[PDB]
Amino acid sequence: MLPIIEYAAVFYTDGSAIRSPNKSHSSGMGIVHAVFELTIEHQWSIPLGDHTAQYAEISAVEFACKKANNISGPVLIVTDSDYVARSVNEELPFWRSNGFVNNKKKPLKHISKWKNISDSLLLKRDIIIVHEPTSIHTQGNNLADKLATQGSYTV
Amino acid sequence: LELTVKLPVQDFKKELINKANINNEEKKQLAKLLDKYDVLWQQWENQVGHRKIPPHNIATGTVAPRPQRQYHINTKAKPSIQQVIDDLLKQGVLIKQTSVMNTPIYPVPKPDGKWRMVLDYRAVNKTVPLIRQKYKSTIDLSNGFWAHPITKDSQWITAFTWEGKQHVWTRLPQGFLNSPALFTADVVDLLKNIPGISVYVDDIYFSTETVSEHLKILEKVFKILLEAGYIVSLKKSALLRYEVTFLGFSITQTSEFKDKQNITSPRTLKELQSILGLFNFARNFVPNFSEIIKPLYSLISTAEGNNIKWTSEHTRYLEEIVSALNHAGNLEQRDNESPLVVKLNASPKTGYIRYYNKGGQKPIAYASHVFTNTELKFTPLEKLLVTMHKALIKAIDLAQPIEVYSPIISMQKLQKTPLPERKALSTRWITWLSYLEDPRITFYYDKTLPDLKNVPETV
Amino acid sequence: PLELTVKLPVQDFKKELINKANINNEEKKQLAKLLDKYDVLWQQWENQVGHRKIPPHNIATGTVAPRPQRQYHINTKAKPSIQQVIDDLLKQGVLIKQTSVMNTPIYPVPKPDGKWRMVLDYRAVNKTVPLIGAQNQHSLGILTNLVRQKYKSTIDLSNGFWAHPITKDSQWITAFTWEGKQHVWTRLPQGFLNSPALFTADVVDLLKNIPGISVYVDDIYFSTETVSEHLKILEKVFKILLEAGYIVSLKKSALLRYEVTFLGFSITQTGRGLTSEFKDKIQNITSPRTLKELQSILGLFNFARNFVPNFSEIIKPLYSLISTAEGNNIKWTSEHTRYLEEIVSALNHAGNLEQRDNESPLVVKLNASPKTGYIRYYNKGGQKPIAYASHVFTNTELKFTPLEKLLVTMHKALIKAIDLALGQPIEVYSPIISMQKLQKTPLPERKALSTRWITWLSYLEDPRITFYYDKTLPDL
DNA sequence: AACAGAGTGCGACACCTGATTCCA
DNA sequence: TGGAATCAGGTGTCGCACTCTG
Repeated sequence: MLPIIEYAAVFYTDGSAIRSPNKSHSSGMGIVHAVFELTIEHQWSIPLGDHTAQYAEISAVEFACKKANNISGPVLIVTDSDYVARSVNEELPFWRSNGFVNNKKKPLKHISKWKNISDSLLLKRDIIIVHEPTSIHTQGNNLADKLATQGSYTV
Repeated sequence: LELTVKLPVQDFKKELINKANINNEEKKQLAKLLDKYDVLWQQWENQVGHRKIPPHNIATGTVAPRPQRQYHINTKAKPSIQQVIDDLLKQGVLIKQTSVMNTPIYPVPKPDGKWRMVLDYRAVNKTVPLIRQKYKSTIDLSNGFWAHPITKDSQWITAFTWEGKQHVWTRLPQGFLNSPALFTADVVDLLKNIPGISVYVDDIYFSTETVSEHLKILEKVFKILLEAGYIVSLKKSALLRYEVTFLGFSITQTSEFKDKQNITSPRTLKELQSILGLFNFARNFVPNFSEIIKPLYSLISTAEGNNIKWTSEHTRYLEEIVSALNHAGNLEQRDNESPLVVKLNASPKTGYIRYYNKGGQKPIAYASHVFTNTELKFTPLEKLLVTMHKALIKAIDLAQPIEVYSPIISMQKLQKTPLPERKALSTRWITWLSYLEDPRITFYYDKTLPDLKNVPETV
Repeated sequence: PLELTVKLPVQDFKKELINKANINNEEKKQLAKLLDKYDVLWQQWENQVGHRKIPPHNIATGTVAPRPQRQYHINTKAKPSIQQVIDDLLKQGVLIKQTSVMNTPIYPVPKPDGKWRMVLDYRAVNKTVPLIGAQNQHSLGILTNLVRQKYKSTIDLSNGFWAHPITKDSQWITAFTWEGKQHVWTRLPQGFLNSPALFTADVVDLLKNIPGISVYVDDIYFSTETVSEHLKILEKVFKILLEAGYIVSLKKSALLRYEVTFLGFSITQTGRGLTSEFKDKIQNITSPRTLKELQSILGLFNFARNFVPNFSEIIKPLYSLISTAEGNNIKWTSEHTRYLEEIVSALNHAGNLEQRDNESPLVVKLNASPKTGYIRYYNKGGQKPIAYASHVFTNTELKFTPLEKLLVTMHKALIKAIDLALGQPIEVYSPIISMQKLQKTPLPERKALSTRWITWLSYLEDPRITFYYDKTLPDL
C-alpha cells in the first residue's frame, strides 16, 4: 500500500459505550482529522444516547465518510473495528447486489446507516478503508478512545 | 505401648510458660498445675485416644458404590509413611482385612522432606446421606476423629490399598462426609455444663476476666477431659495471651467485620471510574439515584488526564449516597423458605459481600473486611479466598440452600466434573472441598464488576 | 523325598546360566557356589509345587448356591497328558477324590510344549461370589516407573497358585469331574477370580523391605551397578524365598545380564524398546479380510502406541473404516494397504524410550498442527523423551480457532501429565506468549462452549504448575 | 465356550446450553 | 430495538468389541 505521506488526509475514528443508570447504555464517538510528520488537524466528539458499542462505531464511520466527502483528495480511514471493514470489503458487491440483505435473506441491522456507507463509498471510490490493529497510530487511538468516553459520559 | 519418636514435651511446656504473659507466681502455680496432670499430653507421635461411647453407624448409603483405581506412589515418600502406617497398625485402629471397596490414596510433600498421605473419598461421599473476655485460652484436640469407634458391619467402606494389601479403619476416617458433624455433636455436649466455652471442629476456647477463675475453669476442664478420654497437642495450642488466633481471625480484648463501608478520598480518574462501576448496581432500585449521581458525571465530563479537582462537595455527595444506600433503603426482611444467594467481590485492599433472596431486588445485609499487613503481601487469590471463607461463615450463620457468586472458577470446576478425570488436587483444595462436599451450597462465576484499582478504607 | 514323573536336568540349566552371564571367572565361581549351596530352592521335577506357611484363606463368602453342571466334549490329544498331570497332583496330595454338591467343568488349553495347561470355567460360581477390589496390578505404571541400572536380573515364580491352601469348609466349591470320578482342590484354584488378587497381595507383602524391587504377579525385577551389592541383594532374596517356601525355575528366569525381556519389552543399556519377536509378528501380517481379523490387527498395533511421536494420524482412516462397513465384510482400497505399509515401515524405524525420575521436575512440550496435536515429555536436563502422545481433532473441534486448538491440546496432555507428576512441580513450554492476556480474552471472539472454557481456565490457579514461552519449531 | 489388570475405540439415550425467531 | 419461547446440538453415562501381560 502507498505510504501515508501521499494521501490527502487520514481520519481516526473510535467509539465507546458505557452502562447507564433506566437507561441501558450511553455511547460517544471520537473522530480526528489529520493532514500529513503527523499533524492531527482537528477533532470532533459527539454523544448519541442509548445504543450499544457497535452502533457507536458505525455512526462514527458514517461521520468519517461524510467528512471525507467534504474533503478533497483521496484519504484514508483507521478505526478500532476490523469487523466492519472486513465485512464491507468482502460483501459490498453482494451487499448492493442482493438488495441490502444478508446471507439469511434478512435486512441486516443498521439498514439506513449501511446504505449511507455504501453510497458514500461508491461515489468516492478512491478512499482507503483499513485498520492496522504498537505503532504510530497508538496515540491517536488513545486520544480517540478518551474522546469517545467523553462523549458517552456527557449525559 | 511403644511409639517410634518422642517429642520434646518439656521444651514445649517451658515455651508455653514463657509465652503466657502472667505474673511470676501465677506462672509458677500454673506450671505446677500443668505438671500435676502429666499424663495429659501425647508425648508419642501419632498417639491415639479412646472413647467408650457406643460405636456409630456410617454405612447408611442405600446404593452400592463402585471401586476406584489406584496409581503408583513415589519411592521417596515410602519410608516415613510406611513407619506411620506401621505405628497406626500397632495401635490397633488399622487392621489387614479384605473388602470389596478400595479408596485412592496419594502423598503430598510437607515443608520438610517428610510426606503426608491423603485419601480421596469423593466417590464414597457421593452416595452417603447426611443429617468474650480479656483473658483468653485455647486448647485443641489431636486427631480427635480417631476417637469414635465404628460399627463392625460398616468397616468395609474405609478400606484402601497400601503396599498391595487392603487396610481397614476402626475409627472415624479423615475427610469423611458426616464425620466432622458427628464429632462436633459429641464434643459440644461433652461440656454442656460449663458456660462461656466455644468449640470449633478441633480447637476449644475459653475466656475469663480474672486469674483465679481461669485457674478454676482450666482445672475443671482438664478433669472433665481426662474423664472423657481425650489427648491434647501442646504444640498447636496457646493460652493466657491478650491476642489469639481462632476461626481465621485475631482476637483482641472485649467486631472486626463491620457495616460502615466508606471510602478514602479519590486521587485519579481510575479511582472514580472504579467507584462508578461499583455503584452502577444501585440504579436498579434507588429512584433518586440519578440526581445524586449527576454531580459525578459532571465531574468526569469536565476533567481531563489523570489530574482531578474533587472538592469537599463531592465528598458530601458520596457520603450522602453511602448513607442513603445503607440506612434503611429498600432493605427487606429475609425469607426462611427462599434459598439464600450471596454475591462477593474482592479489592486489592478490602472486599465486599452482598446478600439477596431468590435473586431478590433488594440487598439483605452488607459486609466488609480490612486486610492487615500479613495478607497485604499475599497473592490476590489468597485474599479473595479468605474473604470468601469469611463470607461463607456469615452466610451460613444467617441461613437452607445457599448459592455463591464469586470470580473464582476452580470452585465450580471441582463442583461438577465427570469421573474419568478426577485425579488429585492441591493441599488447600481439600480444605475447601470439605465445604464443597455438601450439595446444599453451589458456586458460580460471572465476571462482573472488576475493581483492580480503588481507594482504601478510612482510618 | 519327592518322586514326580519327569526328572529335569538341573545341572544343564545351571551350566547354561553360569555360561550366559557377563561376570568374570572368579565372579562366575562365586555365583556357581551361591546357586549350588541353595540347591533346595529350585524345582527338580516336572509339575513340582510348593507349600506356604500361613493361615488359610476363605473364599466361601457366597450366600446362595449355583446349579452344578456337566462336562462337554474333550480334546483327544491332551487326554494322556492331563491324566498324567492329575496322577502327579494326586501323588503330591493336592487333589483329593471326594464327592460334593457342586461340580465344575474341565477344559484343556494348548501350551508351548506338547503339554497342556489346566484351566477351568467358573461362570455361575463367579456370578454368585462377591469380588475383592484391591487394585495392585498396573503393568504400565511399573514399566514406566522402574529404575534402570547397569546389571539387570529377574526371577519368575512357577506353579505359584498351587502353594496357598484354603479353609477346610470352603473346599467343596472347587469340585470337578474327571472320568466319572469327583475331585476337590486343596489350594487356590487357577481360573478363580480372587486368586490373582490374593497371590499378588501375598507376593508384594513378601518383598516390602528390599530396596529397588519391581514386583508383578509372578515376576520380580531389579537392576544394580556393581557385583557385590547385586550378590548381596540376590542372596537375601534367595533366603527370603527359602523361608517363604516358594520355588523358582531356571528356564523362566535369568539374572546378571545387560539386555533382558520384561512384560514383552526389551530393556537394554540405552533404554526400553520393542523386541525382535514382535517386529517379526508385525512384518508377517497380510491384508485383513474380516472385521474380527481387522480388530485384532489394530489391537496389536495399538499395543505399542507410545513408541512414535506421530502415531495417531495415520491410523485414523483404518478406525474410520470399521464404522463404514456393516458385519464381517469390509470394503478395502489400495490406499488403506499403502497406509499399512507406511505404518509398518514407521514401526521398523522406531526409537527406544527412557525412564521417569522421581527427584526432578517433569517437563511437557506441546505443539499443534491444523489437523493434529503433538505432545512430548522430558526430565530436567534430559533430551530423550519418556513417551509420545498425539491427538486427532474431531469435526466439532475443527471449527475452533488456533488458540482453542492449542488450549484443548494443553488440557488433553496435562490430563495424564498430572498423573505422571507424582507430586513434583510441572513446567510447560508452549508457543503461547502469555496467559494473563488469555484470561483477558473477550467473549465476542471465542466460539467454543463456556463449559470447556471454565475447565481450561481452572489450570491457571494450580500452585504446582507454571508456564514458559519459547518460539521454536513453528508450523501451520 | 475362563479370569484379574491395562490400553484404545465405537454406539445408543439423557440433559441441558445456546441460537433462531417471533412478538411487543 | 429488545426481549424470552422453542429447538437443535454438545457433553456425560453405560454398553460393546479387540489387543496384550500373567
